[PDB]
Amino acid sequence: EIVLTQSPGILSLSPGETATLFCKASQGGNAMTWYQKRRGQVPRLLIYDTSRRASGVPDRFVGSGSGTDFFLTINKLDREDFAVYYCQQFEFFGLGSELEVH
Amino acid sequence: QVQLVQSGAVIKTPGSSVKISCRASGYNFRDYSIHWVRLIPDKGFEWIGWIKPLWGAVSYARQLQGRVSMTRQLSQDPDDPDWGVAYMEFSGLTPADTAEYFCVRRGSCDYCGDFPWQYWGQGTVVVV
Amino acid sequence: TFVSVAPGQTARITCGEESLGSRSVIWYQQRPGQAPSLIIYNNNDRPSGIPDRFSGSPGSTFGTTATLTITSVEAGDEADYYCHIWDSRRPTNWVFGEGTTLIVL
Amino acid sequence: VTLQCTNVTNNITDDMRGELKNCSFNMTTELRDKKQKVYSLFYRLDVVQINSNKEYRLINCNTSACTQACPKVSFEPIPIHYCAPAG
Amino acid sequence: VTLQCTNVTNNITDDMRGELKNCSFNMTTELRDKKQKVYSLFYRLDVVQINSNKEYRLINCNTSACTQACPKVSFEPIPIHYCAPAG
Amino acid sequence: QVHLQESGPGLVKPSETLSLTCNVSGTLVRDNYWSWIRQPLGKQPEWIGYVHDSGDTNYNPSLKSRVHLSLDKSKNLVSLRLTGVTAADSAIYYCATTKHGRRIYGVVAFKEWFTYFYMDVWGKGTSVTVSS
Amino acid sequence: MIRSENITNNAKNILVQFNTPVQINCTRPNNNTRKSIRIGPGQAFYATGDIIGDIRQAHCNVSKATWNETLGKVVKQLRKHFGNNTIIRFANSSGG
Ligand SMILES: *[C@@H]1O[C@H](CO)[C@@H](O[C@@H]2O[C@H](CO)[C@@H](O[C@@H]3O[C@H](CO[C@H]4O[C@H](CO[C@H]5O[C@H](CO)[C@@H](O)[C@H](O)[C@@H]5O)[C@@H](O)[C@H](O[C@H]5O[C@H](CO)[C@@H](O)[C@H](O)[C@@H]5O)[C@@H]4O)[C@@H](O)[C@H](O[C@H]4O[C@H](CO)[C@@H](O)[C@H](O)[C@@H]4O[C@H]4O[C@H](CO)[C@@H](O)[C@H](O)[C@@H]4O[C@H]4O[C@H](CO)[C@@H](O)[C@H](O)[C@@H]4O)[C@@H]3O)[C@H](O)[C@H]2NC(C)=O)[C@H](O)[C@H]1NC(C)=O
Ligand SMILES: *[C@@H]1O[C@H](CO)[C@@H](O[C@@H]2O[C@H](CO)[C@@H](O[C@@H]3O[C@H](CO[C@H]4O[C@H](CO)[C@@H](O)[C@H](O)[C@@H]4O)[C@@H](O)[C@H](O[C@H]4O[C@H](CO)[C@@H](O)[C@H](O)[C@@H]4O)[C@@H]3O)[C@H](O)[C@H]2NC(C)=O)[C@H](O)[C@H]1NC(C)=O
Ligand SMILES: *[C@@H]1O[C@H](CO)[C@@H](O[C@@H]2O[C@H](CO)[C@@H](O[C@@H]3O[C@H](CO[C@H]4O[C@H](CO)[C@@H](O)[C@H](O)[C@@H]4O)[C@@H](O)[C@H](O[C@H]4O[C@H](CO)[C@@H](O)[C@H](O)[C@@H]4O)[C@@H]3O)[C@H](O)[C@H]2NC(C)=O)[C@H](O)[C@H]1NC(C)=O
Ligand SMILES: *[C@@H]1O[C@H](CO)[C@@H](O[C@@H]2O[C@H](CO)[C@@H](O[C@@H]3O[C@H](CO[C@H]4O[C@H](CO)[C@@H](O)[C@H](O)[C@@H]4O)[C@@H](O)[C@H](O[C@H]4O[C@H](CO)[C@@H](O)[C@H](O)[C@@H]4O)[C@@H]3O)[C@H](O)[C@H]2NC(C)=O)[C@H](O)[C@H]1NC(C)=O
Ligand SMILES: *[C@@H]1O[C@H](CO)[C@@H](O[C@@H]2O[C@H](CO)[C@@H](O[C@@H]3O[C@H](CO)[C@@H](O)[C@H](O[C@H]4O[C@H](CO)[C@@H](O)[C@H](O)[C@@H]4O)[C@@H]3O)[C@H](O)[C@H]2NC(C)=O)[C@H](O)[C@H]1NC(C)=O
Ligand SMILES: *[C@@H]1O[C@H](CO)[C@@H](O[C@@H]2O[C@H](CO)[C@@H](O[C@@H]3O[C@H](CO)[C@@H](O)[C@H](O[C@H]4O[C@H](CO)[C@@H](O)[C@H](O)[C@@H]4O)[C@@H]3O)[C@H](O)[C@H]2NC(C)=O)[C@H](O)[C@H]1NC(C)=O
Ligand SMILES: *[C@@H]1O[C@H](CO)[C@@H](O[C@@H]2O[C@H](CO)[C@@H](O[C@@H]3O[C@H](CO[C@H]4O[C@H](CO)[C@@H](O)[C@H](O)[C@@H]4O)[C@@H](O)[C@H](O)[C@@H]3O)[C@H](O)[C@H]2NC(C)=O)[C@H](O)[C@H]1NC(C)=O
Ligand SMILES: *[C@@H]1O[C@H](CO)[C@@H](O[C@@H]2O[C@H](CO)[C@@H](O[C@@H]3O[C@H](CO)[C@@H](O)[C@H](O)[C@@H]3O)[C@H](O)[C@H]2NC(C)=O)[C@H](O)[C@H]1NC(C)=O
Ligand SMILES: *[C@@H]1O[C@H](CO)[C@@H](O[C@@H]2O[C@H](CO)[C@@H](O[C@@H]3O[C@H](CO)[C@@H](O)[C@H](O)[C@@H]3O)[C@H](O)[C@H]2NC(C)=O)[C@H](O)[C@H]1NC(C)=O
Ligand SMILES: *[C@@H]1O[C@H](CO)[C@@H](O[C@@H]2O[C@H](CO)[C@@H](O[C@@H]3O[C@H](CO)[C@@H](O)[C@H](O)[C@@H]3O)[C@H](O)[C@H]2NC(C)=O)[C@H](O)[C@H]1NC(C)=O
Ligand SMILES: *[C@@H]1O[C@H](CO)[C@@H](O[C@@H]2O[C@H](CO)[C@@H](O)[C@H](O)[C@H]2NC(C)=O)[C@H](O)[C@H]1NC(C)=O
Ligand SMILES: *[C@@H]1O[C@H](CO)[C@@H](O[C@@H]2O[C@H](CO)[C@@H](O)[C@H](O)[C@H]2NC(C)=O)[C@H](O)[C@H]1NC(C)=O
Ligand SMILES: *[C@@H]1O[C@H](CO)[C@@H](O[C@@H]2O[C@H](CO)[C@@H](O)[C@H](O)[C@H]2NC(C)=O)[C@H](O)[C@H]1NC(C)=O
Repeated sequence: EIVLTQSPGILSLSPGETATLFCKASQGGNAMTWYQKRRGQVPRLLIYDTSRRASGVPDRFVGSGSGTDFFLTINKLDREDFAVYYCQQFEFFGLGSELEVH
Repeated sequence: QVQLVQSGAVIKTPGSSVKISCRASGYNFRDYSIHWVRLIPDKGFEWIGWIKPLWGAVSYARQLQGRVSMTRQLSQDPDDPDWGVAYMEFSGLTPADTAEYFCVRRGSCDYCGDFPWQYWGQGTVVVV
Repeated sequence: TFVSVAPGQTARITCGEESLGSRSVIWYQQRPGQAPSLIIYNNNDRPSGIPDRFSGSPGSTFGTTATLTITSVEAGDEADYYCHIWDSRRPTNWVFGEGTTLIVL
Repeated sequence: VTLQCTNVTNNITDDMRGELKNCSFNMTTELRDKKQKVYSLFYRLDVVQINSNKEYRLINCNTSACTQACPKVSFEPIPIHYCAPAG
Repeated sequence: VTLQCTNVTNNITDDMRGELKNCSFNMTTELRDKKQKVYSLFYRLDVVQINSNKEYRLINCNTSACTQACPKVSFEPIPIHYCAPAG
Repeated sequence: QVHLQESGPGLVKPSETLSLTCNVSGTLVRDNYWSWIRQPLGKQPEWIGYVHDSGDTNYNPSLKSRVHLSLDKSKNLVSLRLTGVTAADSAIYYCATTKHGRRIYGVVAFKEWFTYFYMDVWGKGTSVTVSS
Repeated sequence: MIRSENITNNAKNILVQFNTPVQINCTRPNNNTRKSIRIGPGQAFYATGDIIGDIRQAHCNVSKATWNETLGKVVKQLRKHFGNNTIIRFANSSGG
């Protein structure tokens, strides 16, 4: 089976900035997907098929990468995004990357 | 818009069986393959099941074959072919399965594959 | 119909047909053996001669029965209540509802 | 079908004319041999008095039987941009 | 039409479930005023139990009434050669 | 100050004419609608109806025939006149005053509104039954 | 602006168009229940069910001041084709 690993795990940063999550599949070439989830609510989608965001989400969220290596970039960290962030291909999920107010 | 409704949170007894509905409306139902997923306390995710509803062909993850079934019901009228109802019958409960369950859709996106799930339901917790 | 409530508690007395229009209930209080009296003259408006804790039903919703809520029942509320409805959809009821009586311990 | 029809249960005043006629009738069911007694509300500009007893009929039935709109289809106007062919 | 329906005349064992239901029903005739009592054999994946007495109905009839195949038309696949238009 | 004062013969014969009046205190009969309520013994009461000068004299349609409401503008009293008594009128009878209002539920100028009465005071109650 | 085929012919419709709109609010307050009756196989007839709430008559509303001012503007631009000493009134329709 294909196991994931995310790069920061817990992160405790500042608003207004840019942040690149990195995820690392174990066999490459995949269709990468990104998820933003608030605590105790519905997880909704950010990014399908490694690059392209959905309708009705802000354009500050960009996904990027290729091969076995995938970046999730956020520029201008607004107040909304203190959440957890997941990355996935099909039947697995990441551990959960958290970005925190400090 | 695309809307999913679940049922309310049920506290149960060990060894029993639960039935969680997932009623979907707002879209053309027979395109989209529906999925079912769990969130345990502090375990991250794991995926249960998937169901094509044009004939209801199912499959599972490895640790759930033979204690869970999922059925579906289409619409039998020539005016509204939009709405569908999925049933999750779940038997063989245990303290490990104390979790919340979400039923979920492939969205209508242009760069979708299959497995990028977009629309989610509001979630039901079940504790045994 | 003869709801017996111990004092200090909360009484909820119902009467009449279910609501089919906007409803203008009148509640009457009846001293036993004496004359009747008025207590509630709109849905939830009280006139003088009587204080609060006789909350009438809001008649604005539909498909409901007239509830009159009393809190902190005393021995002076050992009385007979009369519902009297004035609906929009119905004709005028010239006859009141049933004879409901509140007994105090 | 021939209707058996009455007023809706309303406080009638003599000056205001009643806009709702509560008619009930015979109608076939999904099986062709069983039939059901069903009831509906209709507006008085869609029912006529055929000739104590008050039996009624729908207004279109001595012209042509006619068609229900589907509730799938909406009625609000979308814009149409008219456009010219080549030449 | 509401069916009056029984087993086919067969030696029934309890484990094997019977695949044929022999139903008789009312049906119209060529003249609209005379009607005939006729009998047919049906397979049990096409007949459901409506609610001593055992009266049945066809499975499709709370969805849509539907169409007989003509016995002129066959069902075997003829080959189709797909071919390209000009350009 | 208001107090009221009914009257009746009380012990009367069947198929007769029954006439009752009610007294005033302070106010007049011009300023308010008056109302008559009967009540059989241990039962729900029954509103015979209401009265006013200038034609505002709608009756109960239950009785409708044997009743007569009248004022006394000189003596400032109110009076009911019943005829043809049956045993169902064995009742405490009541004079009462009332005040009106406008319960309004829609457009006012399509006559989508109605009135309520409410009887604020009552009289003393007069037990008139009928026997021999 | 008015427009016409021609004004002196009283068969063709003088149609008038103005700049500022008149906002018109129109409503039905009778709360309705849909009810499906199955006619036969799959013929889902729809009817009114029960009327709940309070039964009224449906009605349209327009504001007074915008109506008075827009009628002033159409009588101002309708007087130009007829001479200036012309009394202009409005009725409702006459039959049909
Ligand atoms: C097209 O144009 C037409 C042209 O106007 C528009 O037509 C209007 O449409 C509206 C809505 O369709 C109608 O409103 C309904 O009728 C009445 C109107 O209220 C009037 O009368 C009330 C009673 O008057 C009495 O008391 C006052 C003193 O209190 C006294 O001065 C008067 O002479 C008489 O003695 C007045 O209270 C009321 O004032 C209200 O509104 C004022 C301005 O908005 C505001 O200043 C006030 O403070 C007060 O809020 C006004 O004079 C409404 O009362 C009525 O609302 C009833 O019905 C709905 C439906 O069920 C319900 O939800 C409401 O709650 C309310 O029901 C109350 O009625 C009883 C009153 O006693 C009471 O017994 C009920 O139990 C219920 O009371 C509830 O609320 C109170 C308040 O919290 C609470 O104490 C109770 O416990 C209970 O919870 C409707 O809104 C208009 O009449 C109509 N015509 C006119 C001329 O305006 C049309 O809308 C246009 N179309 C469109 C699409 O826009
Ligand atoms: C389009 O909309 C307009 C208004 O929005 C309507 O115009 C009004 O229509 C009414 C009729 O619908 C006109 O007539 C008036 O009706 C009153 C109703 O009273 C009835 O009930 C009593 C007792 O039940 C009967 O006695 C009575 O005959 C009626 O059956 C009448 O009472 C009015 O009478 C007037 O004159 C008599 C004496 O002549 C007086 O005693 C009255 O007090 C009153 O003054 C009256 O006839 C009304 O006039 C119309 N308005 C205008 C301005 O003309 C349209 O009808 C409507 N059209 C359509 C097709 O919808
Ligand atoms: C697709 O095709 C396969 C095979 O081609 C089918 O698989 C078999 O299906 C049968 C059921 O149809 C399975 O069950 C077996 O049925 C026996 C029938 O006995 C009946 O009658 C007696 C008396 O009337 C009753 O007591 C009994 O309960 C039944 O009502 C059972 O007797 C069998 O029982 C077994 O276990 C008991 C104890 O547990 C023993 O006493 C018996 O001797 C026997 O060992 C049995 O249950 C059968 O198991 C299926 N085969 C396999 C390999 O699993 C599919 O059903 C079919 N599917 C479809 C959709 O068509
Ligand atoms: C248009 O015209 C149709 C006629 O075709 C009207 O339909 C009937 O309306 C009346 C009035 O509501 C209905 O009568 C009521 O039935 C209630 C339930 O009865 C049904 O269920 C029992 C089984 O529980 C059956 O036996 C019965 O036959 C019905 O199928 C009763 O509860 C009502 O009683 C009332 O009084 C008692 C007194 O104690 C109260 O406690 C109750 O709460 C209740 O208020 C009453 O008897 C009748 O059922 C309707 N028929 C159908 C077929 O629906 C429509 O009402 C009319 N349209 C409109 C808009 O009014
Ligand atoms: C369905 O099948 C497979 C497996 O899930 C998957 O196909 C993969 O496609 C990519 C490109 O089409 C293959 O990637 C190649 O692999 C080497 C590994 O060293 C890399 O150098 C490259 O991958 C990246 O490079 C591209 C540019 O060349 C980038 O644009 C792109 O983002 C790639 O990430 C090289 O292209 C990959 O090997 C296959 N996988 C297999 C097993 O062959 C396909 O995407 C699947 N589709 C869905 C929807 O899941
Ligand atoms: C249901 O609708 C009925 C329709 O008749 C309605 O009954 C009428 O109610 C009004 C007020 O509740 C009664 O009062 C009238 O109101 C005007 C207002 O000024 C007076 O001028 C009236 O006097 C005339 O009308 C009488 C009608 O018979 C005449 O007898 C009288 O001599 C005058 O001509 C009068 O005071 C009205 O009388 C009744 N009508 C009847 C027949 O009862 C009822 O109130 C509505 N009920 C509900 C619950 O909505
Ligand atoms: C048109 O007619 C068809 C047959 O006449 C209908 O098809 C049937 O539809 C039902 C669903 O409505 C299917 O399921 C049955 O449902 C009942 C009720 O289920 C209850 O029991 C479970 C048990 O735990 C409970 O959990 C539920 O909450 C319910 O309370 C069962 O008792 C039956 O055994 C059966 O499961 C039928 O399978 C299906 N039959 C066929 C032959 O297709 C169809 O729905 C009709 N369509 C319309 C629009 O009316
Ligand atoms: C719906 O269908 C039923 C079934 O046909 C209708 O009931 C039938 O109505 C006829 C009226 O054309 C009744 O005939 C009359 O019966 C009375 C005695 O009740 C008799 O005195 C008259 O001379 C006349 O023949 C017939 O009896 C009745 N069927 C039954 C079994 O009683 C019904 O009218 C239809 N409509 C509604 C709203 O139910
Ligand atoms: C084919 O059509 C015929 C003609 O309608 C059907 O026969 C009729 O069936 C009804 C059942 O709905 C019979 O009513 C019952 O009669 C018994 C007495 O026999 C009575 O006790 C019951 O209360 C009930 O009313 C009816 O009598 C019968 N017609 C005649 C003339 O006897 C028949 O059911 C249809 N199907 C088949 C398979 O023949
Ligand atoms: C256009 O406006 C005129 C001016 O008011 C309307 O004329 C009036 O219309 C009403 C309704 O027809 C007439 O009332 C009468 O009501 C009784 C009640 O049943 C009816 O039996 C009478 O035959 C008559 O309809 C009113 O007299 C009449 N006024 C005049 C002077 O003729 C006219 O109806 C309006 N046009 C439309 C289509 O509404
Ligand atoms: C029931 O509706 C009928 C009409 O469908 C009403 O009957 C008559 O209606 C006209 C109105 O054009 C009145 O002028 C008549 O006086 C009405 N006749 C009677 C006998 O009332 C009728 O009012 C409605 N209500 C009832 C209880 O029958
Ligand atoms: C006739 O057919 C019916 C069913 O259509 C049979 O009835 C029952 O069938 C089930 C099988 O699912 C058996 O388990 C029951 O024991 C049957 N009941 C009875 C009373 O036999 C029935 O066997 C058939 N034959 C007859 C003679 O009725
Ligand atoms: C038609 O309806 C709209 C809203 O349904 C009305 O707009 C409101 O008007 C009042 C009166 O000034 C304002 O207080 C509100 O803020 C307005 N709301 C909105 C959303 O615009 C409008 O007035 C109605 N038309 C008429 C002629 O009354």
